[PDB]
Amino acid sequence: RSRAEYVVTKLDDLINWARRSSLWPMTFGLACCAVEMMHMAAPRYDMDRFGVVFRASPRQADVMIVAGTLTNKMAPALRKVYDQMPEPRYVVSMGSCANGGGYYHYSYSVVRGCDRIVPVDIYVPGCPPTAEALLYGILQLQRKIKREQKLKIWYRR
Amino acid sequence: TNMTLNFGPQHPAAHGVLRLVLELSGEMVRKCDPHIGLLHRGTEKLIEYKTYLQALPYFDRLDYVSMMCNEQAYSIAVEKLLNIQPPPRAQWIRVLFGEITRILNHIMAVTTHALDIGAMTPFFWMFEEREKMFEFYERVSGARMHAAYIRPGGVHQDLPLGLLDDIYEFSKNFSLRIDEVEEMLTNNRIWRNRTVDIGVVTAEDALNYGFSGVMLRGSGIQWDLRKTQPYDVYDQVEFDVPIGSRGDCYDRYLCRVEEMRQSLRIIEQCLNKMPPGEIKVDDAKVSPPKRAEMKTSMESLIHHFKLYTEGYQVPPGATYTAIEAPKGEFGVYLVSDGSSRPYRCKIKAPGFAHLAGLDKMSKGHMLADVVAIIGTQDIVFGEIDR
Amino acid sequence: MFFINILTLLVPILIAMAFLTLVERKILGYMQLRKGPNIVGPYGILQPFADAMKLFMKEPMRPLTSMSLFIIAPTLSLTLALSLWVPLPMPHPLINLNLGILFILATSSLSVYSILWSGWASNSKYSLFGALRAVAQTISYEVTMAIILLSVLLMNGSYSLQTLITTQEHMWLLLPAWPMAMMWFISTLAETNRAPFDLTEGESEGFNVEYAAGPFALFFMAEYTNIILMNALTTIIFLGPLYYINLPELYSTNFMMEALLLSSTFLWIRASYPRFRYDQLMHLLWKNFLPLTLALCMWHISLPIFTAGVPPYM
Amino acid sequence: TYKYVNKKEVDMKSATDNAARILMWTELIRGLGMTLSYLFREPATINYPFEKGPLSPRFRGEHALRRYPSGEERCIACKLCEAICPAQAITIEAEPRADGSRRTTRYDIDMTKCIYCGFCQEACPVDAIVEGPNFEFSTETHEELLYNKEKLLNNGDKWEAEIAANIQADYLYR
Amino acid sequence: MNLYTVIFINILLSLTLILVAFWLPQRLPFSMKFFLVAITFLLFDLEIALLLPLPWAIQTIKTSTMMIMAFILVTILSLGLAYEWTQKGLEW
Amino acid sequence: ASATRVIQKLRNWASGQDLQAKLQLRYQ
Amino acid sequence: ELVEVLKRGVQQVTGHGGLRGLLRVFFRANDIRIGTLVGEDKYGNKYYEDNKQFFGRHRWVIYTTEMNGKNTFWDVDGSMVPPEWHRWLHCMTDDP
Amino acid sequence: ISAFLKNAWAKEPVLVVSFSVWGLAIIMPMISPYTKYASMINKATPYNYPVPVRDDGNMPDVPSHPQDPLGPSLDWLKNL
Amino acid sequence: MWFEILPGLAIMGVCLVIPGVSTAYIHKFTNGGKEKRVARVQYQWYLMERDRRISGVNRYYVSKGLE
Ligand SMILES: CCCCCCCCCCCCCCCCCC(=O)OC[C@H](COP(=O)(O)OCCN)OC(=O)CCCCCCCCCCCCCCCCC
Ligand SMILES: COC1=C(OC)C(=O)C(CC=C(C)C)=C(C)C1=O
Ligand code: SF4
Ligand code: SF4
Repeated sequence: RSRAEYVVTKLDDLINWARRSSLWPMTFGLACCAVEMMHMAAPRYDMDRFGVVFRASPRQADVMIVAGTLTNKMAPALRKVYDQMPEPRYVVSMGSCANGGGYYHYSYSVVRGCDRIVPVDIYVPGCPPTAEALLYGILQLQRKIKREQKLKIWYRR
Repeated sequence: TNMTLNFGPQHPAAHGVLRLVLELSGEMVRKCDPHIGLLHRGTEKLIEYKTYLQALPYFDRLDYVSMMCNEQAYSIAVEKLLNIQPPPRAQWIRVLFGEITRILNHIMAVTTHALDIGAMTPFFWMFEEREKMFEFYERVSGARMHAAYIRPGGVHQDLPLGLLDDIYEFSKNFSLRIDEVEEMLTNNRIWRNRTVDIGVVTAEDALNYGFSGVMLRGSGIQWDLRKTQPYDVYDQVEFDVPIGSRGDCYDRYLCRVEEMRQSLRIIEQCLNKMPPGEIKVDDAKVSPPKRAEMKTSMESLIHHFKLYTEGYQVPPGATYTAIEAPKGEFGVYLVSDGSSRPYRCKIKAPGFAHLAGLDKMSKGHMLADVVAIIGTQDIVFGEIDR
Repeated sequence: MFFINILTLLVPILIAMAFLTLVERKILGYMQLRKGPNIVGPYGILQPFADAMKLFMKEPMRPLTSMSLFIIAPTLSLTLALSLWVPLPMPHPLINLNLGILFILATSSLSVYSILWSGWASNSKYSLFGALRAVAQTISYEVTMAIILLSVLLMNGSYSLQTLITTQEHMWLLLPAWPMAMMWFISTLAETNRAPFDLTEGESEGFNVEYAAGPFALFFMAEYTNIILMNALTTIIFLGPLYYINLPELYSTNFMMEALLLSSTFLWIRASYPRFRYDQLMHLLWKNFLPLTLALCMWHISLPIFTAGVPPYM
Repeated sequence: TYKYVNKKEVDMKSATDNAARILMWTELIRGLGMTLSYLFREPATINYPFEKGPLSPRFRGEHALRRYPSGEERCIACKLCEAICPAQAITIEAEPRADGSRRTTRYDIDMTKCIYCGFCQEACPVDAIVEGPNFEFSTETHEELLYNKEKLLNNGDKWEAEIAANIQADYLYR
Repeated sequence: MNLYTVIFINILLSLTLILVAFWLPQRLPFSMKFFLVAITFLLFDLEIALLLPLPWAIQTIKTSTMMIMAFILVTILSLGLAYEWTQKGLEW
Repeated sequence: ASATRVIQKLRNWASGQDLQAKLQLRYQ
Repeated sequence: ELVEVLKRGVQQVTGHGGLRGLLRVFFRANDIRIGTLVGEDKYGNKYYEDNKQFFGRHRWVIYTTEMNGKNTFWDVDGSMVPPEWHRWLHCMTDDP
Repeated sequence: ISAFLKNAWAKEPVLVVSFSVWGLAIIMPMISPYTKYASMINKATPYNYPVPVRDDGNMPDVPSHPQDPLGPSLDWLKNL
Repeated sequence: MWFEILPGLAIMGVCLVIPGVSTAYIHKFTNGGKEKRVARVQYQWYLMERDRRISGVNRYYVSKGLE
């Protein structure tokens, strides 16, 4: 076919497939939910298998997984690093301590959620959110990206 | 300020929250002033507003690599204040999962140490073994980590019917897995260099800065709170403390690999000699009544209702009880009024003392040396920040 | 034709360059008890193309930095690495140069700048510290790297890489000169900043710190192409593939096999060893290797003369 | 009982042995052999969507409110599940239903606040609130994670068959 | 020329990639050791340059003088190195 | 497992001990 | 030895119906293996268990297209498996 | 002195080998049955045309066909 | 098992032999069926160009005893 709209969709898809197949994460590793992510990186549940690299610096990172309490002192940093990533960037909040406030919600030093400091795309629930659950959450980010249609909106704009 | 740089909190090195300001004349470190509190969360103040049983989950989060061993310290502390002691089977359990937890911590400390050094294959090799252990936790507690299994009066629920057998198959083999790591790092012509003679700590200085852990044991001081002041039934087992000489990053490492080995000796015994019995004190006053009992007996419902809604009501007093958590001496100073909710609960973290030593250890050292020393202290910022 | 012969010798290498990352993310995987990337495409074959597209699409953020010593640096890195494949003598080379090995030594030397330029361009402390150390070991290793070749040449008779195919018609130059092969292999590991000798851009995030998207990719591509090229130079200079003038491809077939195995070896080295300290690294070259190389250099000016084996020029 | 982890003549045989170790990197080659060995071992990873990591009956996972087989919801609003929740997650307000029975008008578990301790599972006398097996409930928006009575009751109806099997397996232990 | 053709394709391929990249997504000198190393490097480089003619010089009729010369050069530089290893040099 | 008796021997020779006895694949 | 290894690979490829059938399994899972079919649930799903494989991979479910009309052939989701068969897949209960 | 060489061969086993080679290369040339050949074998290799001299007379130079038995020979090179 | 690292390698190998076979047949086809002569020293060029001047306008064309 040639009517551009079709052509555009196909192109977008390719773009989405590339970003969704290779997501390079970065793990601030606040707290413990970091241990449950290292497990994902580990052999039972290989993250790489999916195209997620075990480690990445902020410049080269597609997704930031905030694992653990985002305390008030670390809150300015989180932002900095979120602000130091590329134009196509995403945030997967991991842990009840970062989805909301968790066991430490009413504390004076804990931000009640990272979505008060960084926009969050997928919220993975559980105190130590199971590694399979993170993997489920990373896979749902992949379905979120697949649906994104950036060029078709350009074309229809 | 010698081009002072701040070690990154996000940095892959570190446990995620270490802003180590370091003034460095080129590649030499002149002074390290670690900053802390990037993970302060209020754990000590929050506990004052919670009942004894609802503050147990906080202890698992204080240093969560060592999930349970930490609980045992609060357990012991609350049991002392009540002058109640757990039933015989529960004691062995706590030593069984106490040790399994030590392995879990050492697999974390040795393999994460290497990842910062640059060796990445040991981590994947042993994280698979870790994984298998987590499954023990899950099939005993319900949670992979953050179990809440060791409660103030014993364990929560007896082991599933079949766990012991599997904690055997694993133990029967884990050794080879430690052996492998060895063939990759103990004698690597290169591990030794980056680790040997780095962060040597004298014996007198280690006691002075309150190191109290492998860090002391590595310098040759013989102190294992598990042999000196036995807690639970760690007295009935027989193990050898792995003391070290020429204390340095390499020697202490060897010590941590040796306690992984000695813990398999303690686990074996616990499987060989765990008694038939109950896993929680029979005082409905301290331990919650069995669900069949609370659903058929009035005194049990009343005791279930009051225990869950109000609490233990510990007698007024204060105690400092210290165990030998994998990192080092983990102690809870729990001051308590007669109320069901504690008054103070300073958690002594093996780690607040160790970090402080970073300055006196990493002197005239290169940027890479600092990375090696943070590893040889097994710093989990949860315990330090509390 | 010559143009076609430029596509071949380039594309083919670029496509192979992409498949090395994949065979790195799988060989490291199984060594670490994990499948590696197999879900995108069949057995992960489409995996290298996928992140290439993700990398180019993501924003090439220009830091609040030079704008040339920033864009010249990846262009130079890819240009020199792909360029050094021009004179390589697989069967018969594309551009046969009488002083070929000096071309390879000189072109490699120029890549140290890209590291220096990228580090200055970033204008952040992590980048400058990393670049200065990185430049130091690269040129430090160049000094033994060059002397090791001079020992070889004196037993080959010329600087042209094509001569070694005639020098190694009876035996690999590993048998003789094995002591230097090892020292060429370790130096090849340093100059490609691979693991045992990969202090720059370590878990400490040097000259990629500020580099993301397209610039990241170009060096990136460069490193991996180099990873191959240097391994290929080991597979011509020391492991001489059998050459039959009647059928030229068994030379390239064995060149293919030896290059892949030695390329596999630095992948295997990476997973197997912790990274050396910055001074540990220079301690090796200036203390452990340079005295060995300079002395064995003299032995290779003496072996020819008193064994009446002075090599035939040409 | 203590042990010395690292507590410690020069003969040609010995030295020549030691010099060869430094010169030809003998121990380094030993390390390479170990990794080559595993390369040949079967990888331990699982196809995550197709094959799932095993979780036994006590796995806490995601909260659900059960109902009696007849169809009357089990909760009778004693509200001690609220009392023992460590995170203050469960909010319960109740009023006598017209039937005259006691039921919860609003039961809200804030899952982002919840730290999945499993005490609520423990505390309930009628065992109305249970830790359900599902762990995959990741949500695009924060509001979805907050759960009211209707989501939990719906969660309870969906997973009741497995929840009943899980409680069946572990109740003797409790 | 033949080489030029190849090289300009080489630059073109790289310039094409950087462009695509940009167009598609629409102070302490403490280590004088550092400097020291680098001084050594050229002294060694320059030395290499003196050794670089040795392949042509092998065929020199003299031979005796060749080796006598080459051995002296390698030995005197190595002694330079030696003295780098006697004081606090090359010990960064 | 499924060593085939030759990959296993390369495995045993390279490792220097018997992995067959202590395998990474847990079985019934 | 390896020839029997090769015959096992051939049977796995022939096992998934025709060339097109294995291509379908190949693309969505990236793993080809043959197992007895324990059950097919009413939402389109097929479950297979092999005793020989290690504990992590001996039970697998091959998801089906449009199990609630969602075009699920490519966007496979963990939640698609029904609650009854969830515990069998996670090894919570041995019984199918 | 034995120790100066037995520990220096156990530890520091590079400089020992390094020096040893330095010397062995400084000796073999002096003592060898072939060293002389190098200056000959390379001398003989004919690169520049050999210009012929006028035959004034009474000369041992190979006249006519170079194959004449007179003159220099490289049978030493042959069967070397 | 490890069976799978081979796919990727195959595509590397195949992409490292092409170049060596390609350069060595685009020479034997752009030089009249004969290896491309290697002019390393002035004399090899001379004979190479002398030959050009000998016949046709290309060196591969080689006039024989029958000329
Ligand atoms: C008549 C005879 C005349 C000739 C006489 C010859 C005498 C016998 C030969 C003598 C020299 C033999 C060895 C030469 C190479 C080794 C030189 C050396 O000493 O290595 C340096 C270093 C030493 O280790 P270290 O403990 O740091 O130093 C101790 C002393 N300070 O070692 C290292 O740190 C190595 C670090 C390596 C990191 C990567 C390891 C990769 C291993 C696998 C690849 C091995 C090479 C493969 C080559 C394939 C073919 C090219
Ligand atoms: C526990 O502390 C932590 C680290 O050091 C030990 C990490 O390296 C990392 C980084 C690890 C990964 C998964 C990239 C994390 C997440 C962390 O929190
Ligand atoms: S959520 Fe549970 S696990 Fe994740 S950080 Fe907060 S407490 Fe630790
Ligand atoms: S405890 Fe069980 S019953 Fe009582 S309120 Fe909480 S949920 Fe409803």
